[PDB]
Amino acid sequence: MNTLSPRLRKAMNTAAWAHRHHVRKGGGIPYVSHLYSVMYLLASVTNDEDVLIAGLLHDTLEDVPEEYNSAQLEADFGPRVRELVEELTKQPLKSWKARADAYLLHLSAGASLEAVLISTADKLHNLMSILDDLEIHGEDLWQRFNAGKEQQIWWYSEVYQISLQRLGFNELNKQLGLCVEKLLKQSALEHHH
Amino acid sequence: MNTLSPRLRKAMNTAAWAHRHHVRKGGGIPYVSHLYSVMYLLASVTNDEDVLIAGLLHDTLEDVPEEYNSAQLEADFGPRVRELVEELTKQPLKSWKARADAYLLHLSAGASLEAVLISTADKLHNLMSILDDLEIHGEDLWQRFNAGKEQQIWWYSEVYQISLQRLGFNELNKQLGLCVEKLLKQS
Ligand SMILES: [Mg+2]
Ligand SMILES: [Mg+2]
Repeated sequence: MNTLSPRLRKAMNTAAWAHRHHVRKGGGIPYVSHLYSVMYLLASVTNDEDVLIAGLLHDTLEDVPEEYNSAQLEADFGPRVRELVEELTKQPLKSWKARADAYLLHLSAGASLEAVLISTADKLHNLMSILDDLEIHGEDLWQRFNAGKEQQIWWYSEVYQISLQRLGFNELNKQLGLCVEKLLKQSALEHHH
Repeated sequence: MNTLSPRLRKAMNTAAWAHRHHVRKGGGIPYVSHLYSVMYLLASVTNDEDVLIAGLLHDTLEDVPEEYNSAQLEADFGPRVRELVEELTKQPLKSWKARADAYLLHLSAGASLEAVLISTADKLHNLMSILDDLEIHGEDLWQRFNAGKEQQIWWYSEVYQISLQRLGFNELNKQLGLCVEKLLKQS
């Protein structure tokens, strides 16, 4: 497990700071809970501090660029961390499915193995959170999201297949696959009613 | 290394929410950065989920009890996690040295080994943060705290020695000792 170095402490502080008034969609839980969960998941599978730092700051440029920009990111953590975070950026397309399609194509060919790993921890924590919220809110939960039940099932299963083809059976892929099969039992439970 | 279970995810969310308007002394960094750092340090030394959960929520009752109280804590995470967090309660004394003295006496005899471990991760992250700020701001930083340089050196070295006598050597103890020697070389 990586030690909490001054550079890793600085990244924890920066992620909490940049996302200080950022809250997760659907509730009042501060967004940093997701960023540290992603870092914690990555810590179990990598010893590369740049990967833990890019996991902490992967959403800064897309969600809070007014608080923390790419020049700030590079001056604080170097160009490899900036490159890592910038590989996960979306194509500026109107359509959700056109953005998802391009991200998936990049993940299968183009994205580095480190960017695929960060993306796997990110999607795994997002699916873990959806599963938690399904137990609380049921089938009514899909309203707070930009893509419905069948689009979500497609998204997570495609991310899982691509992640498994690129990285193999690591701890994040063993867990993401388990989550995908749980999401399918929840769609089965919805239809069973 | 513990898996991110639904109960551990709930504790991460609860710690971030309860401390959403809580900031670390001296700046604008949200306090959850410290709570998460303490949990991360504990994860390297324990597989007891109650200890990781008490590390995440150790400051809720003392710093933000209006957001999260002991009944909420027990209903969400059980009475063992509540007991763990309540062992790390600092007595309400007007003197800093009277508050420190009582905490140290409890840590050496009374506190459970799990509470001693949480306290070690907490003090280690606090000293890591002070050392980081000393490299940035220099000697003028000693004015910022409620206890001066010599009182801080006493505090961290006493916590380190008590922690060693109770737990033996562990990764947290070791790192805390390294931090205490850094604090001394800069004096
Ligand atoms: Mg994310
Ligand atoms: Mg503390």
